Amino acid sequence: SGFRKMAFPSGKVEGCMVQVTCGTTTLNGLWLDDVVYCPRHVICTSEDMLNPNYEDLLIRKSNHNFLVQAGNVQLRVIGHSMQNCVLKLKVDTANPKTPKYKFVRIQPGQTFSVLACYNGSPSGVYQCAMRPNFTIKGSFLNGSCGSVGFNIDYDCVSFCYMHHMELPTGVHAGTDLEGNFYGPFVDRQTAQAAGTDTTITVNVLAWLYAAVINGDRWFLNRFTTTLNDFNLVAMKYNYEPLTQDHVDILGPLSAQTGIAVLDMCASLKELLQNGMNGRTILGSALLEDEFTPFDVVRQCSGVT
Amino acid sequence: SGFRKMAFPSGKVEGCMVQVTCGTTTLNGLWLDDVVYCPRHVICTSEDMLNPNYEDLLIRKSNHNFLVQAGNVQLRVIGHSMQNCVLKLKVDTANPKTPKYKFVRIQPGQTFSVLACYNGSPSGVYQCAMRPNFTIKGSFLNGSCGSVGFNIDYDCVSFCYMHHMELPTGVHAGTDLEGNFYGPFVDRQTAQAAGTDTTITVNVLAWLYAAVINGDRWFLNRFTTTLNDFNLVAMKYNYEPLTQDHVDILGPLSAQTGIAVLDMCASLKELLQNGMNGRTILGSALLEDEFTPFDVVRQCSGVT
Ligand SMILES: *CC(=O)N1CCN(S(=O)(=O)c2ccc(Cl)s2)CC1
Ligand SMILES: *CC(=O)N1CCN(S(=O)(=O)c2ccc(Cl)s2)CC1
Repeated sequence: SGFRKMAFPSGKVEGCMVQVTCGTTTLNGLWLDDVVYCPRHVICTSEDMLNPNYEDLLIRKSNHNFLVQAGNVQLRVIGHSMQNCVLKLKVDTANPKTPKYKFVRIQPGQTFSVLACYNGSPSGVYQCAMRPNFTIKGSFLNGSCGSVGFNIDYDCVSFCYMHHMELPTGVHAGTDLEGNFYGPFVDRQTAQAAGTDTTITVNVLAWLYAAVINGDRWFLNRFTTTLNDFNLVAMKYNYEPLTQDHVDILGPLSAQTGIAVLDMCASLKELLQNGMNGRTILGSALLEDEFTPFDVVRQCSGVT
Repeated sequence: SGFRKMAFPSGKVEGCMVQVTCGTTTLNGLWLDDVVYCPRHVICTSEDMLNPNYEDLLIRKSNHNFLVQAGNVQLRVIGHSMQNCVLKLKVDTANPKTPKYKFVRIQPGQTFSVLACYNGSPSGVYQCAMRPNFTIKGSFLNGSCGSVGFNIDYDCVSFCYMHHMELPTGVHAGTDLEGNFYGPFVDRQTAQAAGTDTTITVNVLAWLYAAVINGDRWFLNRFTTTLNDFNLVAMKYNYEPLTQDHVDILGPLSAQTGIAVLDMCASLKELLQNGMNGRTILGSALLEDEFTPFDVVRQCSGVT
């Protein structure tokens, strides 16, 4: 029993983190096989960052200008290329700790673990979600760029995020490992505002199921609703619309608890309209939306 | 910017987790040098657990009855001893992944990371605190016993907790790595109730400093207070008394923010008396108390 915001064990990702320096800029790289992936803004002088032309800046850079350090040992850069907003630094040594891995692009609402790094060195691990506005609410200081987000399926690390920047509002933006930003963001120091950070309804419902499984039941009520009725309430409270696809994904939690998804929708509806009245659910005073249905099943069943 | 509940990177601890089986009971062990540490209740039949005499049960156990598996490889047990509520299984092979380590006994209010394991395999990492009633609020299913809590100082893992049991109230109890329970708990299936789970005041104050550093400032007010005045309010709200020692520990956060500790005490006093009024601080609707002053300085300064 108990339900915690839980990150994947980070060891397989710790073994991939390196330091990348170009000129006076130091940040993190991800070493998989004989390629080091890092944000392309490693080539920018803070002056460059206001209106950088990355193809033009990159012309002034040679392999020997990219300093790649794995622990206290230098790696030899034998090639470099730009793919979207990341650099691929080809090195002469395959990472001997390379795990089984994939590059995936996640959808809003999907959760992942972040291994926050500085100078190629792991500092902490925490759980994030891709927000509906394609930001993440992270913990990233200068030096953390190139830190990565990931999921693990048994022994295969799916890399989904690389950290690139902080918006003036202190929320975070980055890329998949193909260098494509999530959302409309660009690696330039310019006016970039986030859209509405709506609540991930399906994740809230998952977490209410987690609460019932863990003995927190006070918010269960005598009501049901319909997707259309619920969605009117969701819209009013800046919750994501619930689709039949989300109902289908919650089916295993419905089955385990014997609470119909639309009944749990009606519980959530009353919580939105009535508030918590100073009560808590799984130690929270607000409705948690950074657990996916899959996360809840994982944690409630002890998958390794 | 941003402030997340952050665990230590788990890799150094992942390399220490093994499976221990005695009879039909499987749980986790910690392999450091040539010793495997595990909960002594691994020797109990669920029947035994109601009123176990561990010295008497242990007489019926030989080295060859303790099955220790590190990944898919069996370790040879060449000795066993009981220290308080843990078994030490001497094995013929030093763990080649043994990190620098210490065994520490923590005090209430201290935070640590837990690597939740099943069958010797890491499932997740999360951040906990030793509660003032010597429970922890964990996430532990059957099979998770022997999972450990830890802090890291650069390259040295301080092991502070091993998981042993869940109370009927779904909160958790365990031992230091010398096998001494935190608090009054015993490894027996009996009536064990937790005392008052008071709020860790010094940790709340640390987190309010974290909030100011991260731009969440709405709760700062025009007031100050005294330790004695504050403590009257703390007592009423089931907060731990604040001592001068806690004020001293908050000195670096005071200095960075220019907010006197007693002023931040007066802000906290108003939050207790007035509530949050539906507002949030660092994405929380309740006052977070599982960040130590040291955790806040670590995360706000990017230590690795
Ligand atoms: C995004 C990131 O982590 N970066 C590494 C640090 N650099 S920088 O140009 O060296 C600095 C800019 C602000 C400070 Cl403080 S250091 C930016 C990219
Ligand atoms: C505390 C722990 O993780 N343990 C391992 C599992 N055993 S057991 O006796 O095999 C079981 C008791 C309940 C279930 Cl379900 S399995 C208890 C100790």
